[PDB]
This record gives sequence, C-alpha cells and structure tokens, in this order.
Amino acid sequence: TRVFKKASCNGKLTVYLGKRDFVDHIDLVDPVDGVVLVDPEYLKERRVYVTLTCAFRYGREDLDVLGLTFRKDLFCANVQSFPKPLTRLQERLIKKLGEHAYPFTFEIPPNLPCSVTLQPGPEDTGKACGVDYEVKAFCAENLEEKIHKRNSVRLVIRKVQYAPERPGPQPTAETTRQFLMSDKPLHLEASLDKEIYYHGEPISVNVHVTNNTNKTVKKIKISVRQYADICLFNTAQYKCPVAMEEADDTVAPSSTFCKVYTLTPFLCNNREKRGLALDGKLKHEDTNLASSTLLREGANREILGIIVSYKVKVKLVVDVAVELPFTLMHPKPKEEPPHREVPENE
Amino acid sequence: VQLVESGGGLVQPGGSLRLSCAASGFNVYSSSIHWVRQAPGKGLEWVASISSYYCYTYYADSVKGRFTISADTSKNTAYLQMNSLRAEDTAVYYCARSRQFWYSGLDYWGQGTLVTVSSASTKGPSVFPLTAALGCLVKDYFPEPVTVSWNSGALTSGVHTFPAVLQSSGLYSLSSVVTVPSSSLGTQTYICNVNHKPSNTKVDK
Amino acid sequence: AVAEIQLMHQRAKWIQDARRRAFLHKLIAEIHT
Amino acid sequence: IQMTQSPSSLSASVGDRVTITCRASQSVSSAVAWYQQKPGKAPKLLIYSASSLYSGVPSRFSGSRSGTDFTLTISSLQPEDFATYYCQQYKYVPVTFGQGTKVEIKRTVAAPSVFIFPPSDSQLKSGTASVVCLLNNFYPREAKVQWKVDSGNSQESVTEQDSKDSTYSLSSTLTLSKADYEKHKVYACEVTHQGLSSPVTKSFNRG
Amino acid sequence: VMTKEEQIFLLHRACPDYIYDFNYSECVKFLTNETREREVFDRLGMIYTVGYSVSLASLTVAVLILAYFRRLHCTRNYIHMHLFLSFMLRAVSIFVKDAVLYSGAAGYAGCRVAVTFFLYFLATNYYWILVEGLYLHSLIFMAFFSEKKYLWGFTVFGWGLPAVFVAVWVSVRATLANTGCWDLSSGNKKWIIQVPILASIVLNFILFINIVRVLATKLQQYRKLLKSTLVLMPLFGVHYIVFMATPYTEVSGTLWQVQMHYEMLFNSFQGFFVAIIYCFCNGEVQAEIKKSVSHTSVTNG
Repeated sequence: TRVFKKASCNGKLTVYLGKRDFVDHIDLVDPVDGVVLVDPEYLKERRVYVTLTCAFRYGREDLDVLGLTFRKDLFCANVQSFPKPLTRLQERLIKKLGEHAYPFTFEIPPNLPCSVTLQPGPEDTGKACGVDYEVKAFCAENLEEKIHKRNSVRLVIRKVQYAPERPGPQPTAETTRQFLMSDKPLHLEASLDKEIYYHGEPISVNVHVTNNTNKTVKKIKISVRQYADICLFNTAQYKCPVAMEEADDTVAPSSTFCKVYTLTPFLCNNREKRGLALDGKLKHEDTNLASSTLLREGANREILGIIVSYKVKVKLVVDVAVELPFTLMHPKPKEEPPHREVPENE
Repeated sequence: VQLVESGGGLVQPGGSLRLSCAASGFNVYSSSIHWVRQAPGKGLEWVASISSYYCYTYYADSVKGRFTISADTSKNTAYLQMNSLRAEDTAVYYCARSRQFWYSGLDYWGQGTLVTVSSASTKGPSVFPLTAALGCLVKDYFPEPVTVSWNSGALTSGVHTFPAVLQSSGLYSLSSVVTVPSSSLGTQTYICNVNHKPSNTKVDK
Repeated sequence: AVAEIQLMHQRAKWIQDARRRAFLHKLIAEIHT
Repeated sequence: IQMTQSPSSLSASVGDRVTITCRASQSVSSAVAWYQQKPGKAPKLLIYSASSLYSGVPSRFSGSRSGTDFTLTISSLQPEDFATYYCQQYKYVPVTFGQGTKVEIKRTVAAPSVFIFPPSDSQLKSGTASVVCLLNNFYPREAKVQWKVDSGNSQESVTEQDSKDSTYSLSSTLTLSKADYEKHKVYACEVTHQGLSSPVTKSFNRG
Repeated sequence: VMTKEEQIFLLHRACPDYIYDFNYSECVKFLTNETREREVFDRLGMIYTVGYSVSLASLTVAVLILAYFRRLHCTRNYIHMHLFLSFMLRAVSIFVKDAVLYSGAAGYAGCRVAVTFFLYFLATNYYWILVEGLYLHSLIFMAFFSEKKYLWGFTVFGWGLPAVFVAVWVSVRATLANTGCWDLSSGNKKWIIQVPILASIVLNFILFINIVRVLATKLQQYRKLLKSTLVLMPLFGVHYIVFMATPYTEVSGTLWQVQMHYEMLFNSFQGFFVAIIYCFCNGEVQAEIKKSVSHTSVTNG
C-alpha cells in the first residue's frame, strides 16, 4: 500500500523506501530513510552497505566514440546497516519484517542541485545526462570491494522543490534607449501578472511603449527562456527558449501603446531541443520542463550541477529589450509526493 | 469550472459525428481531457483522452482507429471525431478532465450528450387503449422523448409511465397506466393525452 | 616537413633543371654538328 | 484489467451503514477512484487514490484498500446517498470502470396487483397483437412474469423506486401477429413475486 | 637552383670548369635516370588526385546531409561541417594550382594567386584538424562551456591565423624574395608557412596522446581501447606525426620515396576516412537517414 520495495537475487537484500521524491526546503532537505531486509545466513561476514549518491552524468551524447564513464559525484554518503533515531515508518517496517530488518538513513546537505535531466537529441541512448540521486545496497566485507551487481539493489530517488507559499512582488522591469534626435525616446515598461507560475499555467506579461521618435517598432517579440546555469569543471549559462510568441504589432511615432501577451511553455513543442533541462526522470519515462531552482539568500554559489531559472524577454525591434525573471514550479502536493499513478500505456 | 458540451444528435450507422466541449475555468495544458461512454442501462467506459502538455492520444480497443480526439488550445476546447459509427456506439458521452501532472482521478464532468446510432426513421407513435387500473400503449415511435398526460394533466397520483423498450425493428414502445377506484366508472371519463414533439404528432385516446 | 609544399618545390626545381638540361643537350648536339 | 463489483444491486435505509466492495484482476496499486452518478446526471468524483476524499464530498464517504480488493464505505446513509457508484483504475491507459452498484431504498414488502389487458380492437385491426401484464406497486425488484399460451418474444420494463412509498412497478408485454393471436384462445401471465406466498396467475379468454 | 638564364649568363661571360654539370666535350651526366622522376611524381600525382577526388565527393555528400537535416544542427556538427569544407577546399585548391602551374605582369600574378590560395587552404585545413581535437579535449576535460564564444574563437583560430601567417609569407616573398613563378623555394621563407603547421601537428598529437591515455586509464579490456584509438586517429591526423620535422631530402632518395608514397595517399584519403567515420556511420545520422536485478514493487507497512 504505502512503502515501495525492491529486491536483488538470493541475498534477500530487499530495500524499503517510504517515498521516492524527497522535497527540499531551501535550508533543510527531507531526510532519506528506509529499511534493508537481509538474510544473515547468506551475508555471513559480509556487511550490508547502503549508499546515497548524487551524480552529474555529463556530455556522453557527445563523445560517443569514447563511450566510457562521463560522470562526477557531487555528493556521496554511506551507512553500515548490518554491523540515529528510527522514524515512525522505520519502526513500522522493523515491527513488520522483524529481526532481520536493519534500517538506514541519510541527511542530504542543503544547496545540492535538484534532480534535473538534460533532454536527449535524436538517436537518444544511455541512462541520462544531468543530475540524479541513487540509493543502492550491497553486500561486501569492505566498501572498496568490487561489486558485481549479483546482490545489489538500486533505487533512483529524486530531490524536488515546490512553489513557496507566499509569491513575491510581480516582476516589473523597464529599459530606456535613445538615438539620433534623442528628445524623449522609447522606454519599455514590462510587467508580469505574478512571479510564481505552475507548469501548464499561462504566463501573462503586460508591456508599455512610448515611441516618441522618428523611427517606429515593427514587431513586439515575447518569449520565455530557460537559463540552465550548468557547473562541472567550468561554469556556463545555456539559454534555451521554451515558449516563443511573435506579434506583428507596430507602435506609431506617438506617446502611448499598450497590450498584454499570454504564453504557455510545454514540452510537446520543445522535444527536439537537445540539452533542455527537464525534471529528473525516475526511470525511462517522460517528465515536465525543469522547475526553477530556489536558492537561499546566503550566496548563489557556483553550486555544482544544473541551476534552472526562467525569464520572459520582451523585445522591440525599432532594439529595446528587458527581461522579467519568474519562478516556474509545482505547488506543494498536500498529498503523497509521487506522480500519483499517471496512466501507463501497457 | 464548467464543461458545456455540444454536437449530440441522431445519425445512422457508418456516419460521422462531431462532439465539442468548451473548456472554462481550467487550462488545456494544465489539464487532461477525457471522453467516457455510458450505454443505456450499462456502466461507464473510457473511449479516448488527450494530454496537450505531452500531446498524447489514447483510444480504447473498440475505439482505436475509429475515433480521433483533438484539443484547441486557442479556443480552450476539446473535440472528438467519430467515424464509421456502428450500432453499439449508442451511448451517452461525457467530457471529463483531470489534472495534467497529478492525475488524482476525473474531477470535473460535463453534461453528457446523447449519441444514438440506428437505421430506423422518425415514425409517429401509435396509441392503443388498454381498486381498478387502466392505461394506454404507445408503440412504434423511433425518437426517444415522449410526453404523456392524463385528463390534460389533471390526474397525477397513481400514474405510472414505464421506460421505453426497444423493438426488433428499432422502434420504441412504452405503456402508461393509472390506478383509480372501480366505483368511479360510469360517471368519470378518462382520456389519455400523448404528445410526440419530435414528429409533431398529438393523439388523444 | 609538410609533404605538399615540399613536393611542389621539388617539382618546380625539377622542371627548371630539366629545361636547362635540355637546352644544354641541344647546344652540345649542335656543337657536335 | 477487469474490475468486478461484488454487489450488483444493494438495498439499505437512511442512517444505515453501506459498504460497497470491488476487486481487480491484478494489482493496480492505490490508483483507484470511486464515482457517484444520479440517474440522468453526470458522475461525481467521490474518492481518488483509493483513500483520498475529493474536496467538497461529505465526510461520511470513506475509501479503503486490501490488496487487489478495494472497498467503499458510505457510513451513515442520507437521502442523497441513494445512487449508482462506479469504481475506476487509472494506473494503465486502458482505464477500466466497474459494473456499477445501485443503492436501493429499503422498506416493508408489498404485494403487487396483477392486471392483464387484452389487446384492443384497434390493435387487432392494425394486424398485431400486444397483451400487457401489469403488477403496479411492489417493493421487490426480483419479480418475474411468465406467459402461458395455448415465451421468448416478450418485453419487460420496471419503473424506478417511487418518491414517498418507494416501490418498483413492472410491466410486461407479449407480442404476436394477428394470425398467431387468432390461432390461440387462452392467454395468461404468472407472477413469481417474492412477497407472494404462492404464485398468482391471471388468465383471460379470446372472446 | 640554377635556371636556364643562369647557364645562359655563364656562357655569355665567355670540358669547361664553369658549367654546373661538370669525341671531345665528355661532360655527359646520368640524365637517363634523371628522366624517370617525371614518372615518379606522376604516380604521386595520380594517387593524390584519385584520393582527393574520392574525399571531395564524400565530403560534399556529408556536408549536404549535415546541412539539410536541421535536427542535427549543433556546435559539434558545425565544427564537423567546417572541417569538411576545409578538406574540400584543400582538395579543390590542390587541383586548381596543379592545373595552373603545370598547364593540365600577369606571369607571376597568375601563378602566385593560386599558390597563395592553395597554401592558405592547406593551412586552414591543418588548423581545423587541430581545432576538432581541441573541441574534443574541451568536451572531455572542460565540459559544459558556453560553446558560443568557443565556436567563434575556434572559427577565428581556424580561418584567420592561417591567413595571418600566409599573409606574412606572401608579403615578404613579394617584397624581397619574388622569383618569377612562386613555385620555387626562396631560402628559409618557406619555414614561415611550414613551422605553424608542424606546431599544430605536434599539439594535436599531444592532445591525442592525452585523450588516449585517459581513456585507457578509465578502463578483455584492451579490446575497448583499440576501437577508440583507431576512430580517433583519423580525426587528429596522427599520420602527420610520422614525417613531420623531416628535412627536405633529394627528390629521389629512398627516404623521400617512402615519405611521399605514404604521406600523400594518407592525406588524400583522410577526408574520406573522416567523412565515413564521423558522418555516415555515427549515431544520429544513420537514424535520420533511415527514418527519412529485479523489478520495483510496493508493499504495506
């Protein structure tokens, strides 16, 4: 009913997890906890080691002629379940399974990246590119032993964030540009309806223009850009538009011009874009566009992995442009965290 | 949140019909639209669904390849295309939505539109006469709705109108009866007034 | 060094050498009379 | 996946506890939802995830799961709780709905009044014969009508429960051609109503 | 080298001791053997011509495939298209300069423009071969770069710096070392063009060695290394390492023969090799062409 379960061969090394998605609050991440039932008669001297790892699998959609391991671990922890207070779920699992139930738990440190999967190109291959978290349990006399997967159970977990309860002030920004006569030229006021938007929710932007110059504007260009700030060995900012709208509206050489534009980012029209940041895949499935990474006020440290943010950019091709930053995120479930049984096309 | 539906009507086997359901109060990309069957006297049955965010399209085995479901994001509405309609397609079709990401069941349902497939034509009803009881028989009428009144609606208590029943020829037939004390005969007159607006036929018996 | 430029230079030098050798051979043949 | 609801039809009274149950052919996790549909109205979502009550639904309704078996409990019944309840599993694209379970208003058993109307003169003139057997008001819905003729080609329709004195009303008709009606002389419909101690047969002669 | 004019002038000043090629007049040399280097470098001409023709055809096909299929467009494929265009231009310039020089005011200009174009295209091809390896190295060890400033810098380094030292060489040659047709060698000025190419070759070889050793370290494990190194060899132009820094030698020496008969063929067929390996049979291209442990469970607790 409640807890997930997975097993691995004769070792009976069945690992139990109460949830697959662990929500992250900007200064406290939900503790990982679980139970790993095992058969001591089979383990004998071998110790039951469980490990949590966050791994960035970097470009191996490029470099296929070098197919090897293109990964770095961002975080690792290990716990010797078989030689911390037990949670209620852990207590219930121990009571149910009995003597051979040995619990485990990990504290994920704050400011690690959330589970984000970079989208494949055509001819997609391999587990993922991007950041994923994994729990595995295995039997060995030492953690340095070479595991051969015979008696190892591996589960992929996700670290996720949900939209904060209180939205901030509506994103408002403006830019002013002057040329030639420069008497009182264009100022480009732009304002979003709100700062926080949910996946599939339209993005509404209000824009104002005052074209008091001899040259007019031919088009009004509105688009939502995903700014995936990547970091591993070097740091980079990839701009991949997720919603784009072109308006042929023109501003006369006059004082005022008003209009409101609505956009809605979705994954159907952005599948072909290789490298687009997507919410971490729990398996070989499909997930929505990556949620904004919320950051604490301490420092936007070059933090490893992918940090995702969104801005809508409004441009006037007389060009005058201004960006409105916003948060694209799921609301807090108020229920069980996982996908809630999205139909499977068996 | 309201899901008003349109496109219901009467068609013959092998024809095509269009069902349109205007969506209000929710976004197409933030929701998944579904169509559900309900045959007369039977349970529900899913036929098709669409998820615009992932632009998926699913159909039932009895519906795969015959119907087509599309959504108009600009108009905020969903359309179901029906082709090669057969006899068993006769059912009430409801348009339902669900949250795009966290399904959480079908939350909102629109008023179903009746879809009927048959080769019969619009034939006018035939009226025949039948504590004591009395009634009349309405038979050989293809259109579903029927209006029956006794003594111009004067008699209401003790009046029973049974559901229509299909006939091997595709026509419907129902019986209307009224219970009255046997001591009132000879002075009280009973008249059955049946109106069939689909054929614009009125008969008094 | 790079094969292409060296080959081009050698071809040019061979062309010049062959032309002057042919000139000298013709002069020698004429001198023999 | 097949979902069979054990109670095809259920009867209860206001204030009673009703427990609808269903079972799936194979495990579908907690991805099971229950719907309520009034006659002539669209279904209404009651529970999703097999244990979460939909916002605005009365708190009396409760969902439960036992392996492949799922149970819906209405707790203290109310006048608005008499309807048809359908289950659903949405773990797989081929979503399967249940057969449906109707909740019936239960009261004292009442015997029917059998009435048989011979075909009218106009009916014979039209070239067809249609004799109708009427039972009027009677609470049980399991009553059956058998036709005796000097079978098979018969029609039946039952009115839903009444408003105040909730009782089902059943009518059955026997269809025969003019020649078939003429060649026979005696007709009768026998009712096997549960409330009746013994079957009651009413007959008439063509003449 | 002494031209016909040199001998004419020496004779004008007056077997004789003043002739370079030192019955009477017994000054005959072994010209019969000298008259076969024509067939030697004609064989070289034939082999490089066929190789470059095949390479040009393959590269044209590859560039068309990459350009038309817009879903393949990306920085990697942009660099691949640049490299293919560089190879095609090198082959075309080789053919054009061969035709111009060997007939198969305007005197010096007609030949020198073709020579400059050929040298510039050869240099830009050699530099793009190294640019590809530099992009592989950045992806392997300096992953996730902006790739836009990187693309611009790679294009500049591949097109201008070759143009830079080619301009230096041609300016110097025209100003102070102009000798009729520009197919001759004027002292050490050839080293201006040559040294950058050798530096690029050695740097590319160093990058190739680094990548190969890293791949081997990451790792019948020797089986996997073979495929990777063999695939990378054409990309990095490893064959250039064999005969770089070798002094120009007599045109008929055994070392010269073994150098040329191998290097010319390998250079001619390098374009075909790279086009086959990295475009036709590499990942997404084939798909685009053709389309044109136990299970997890849940329990109670």
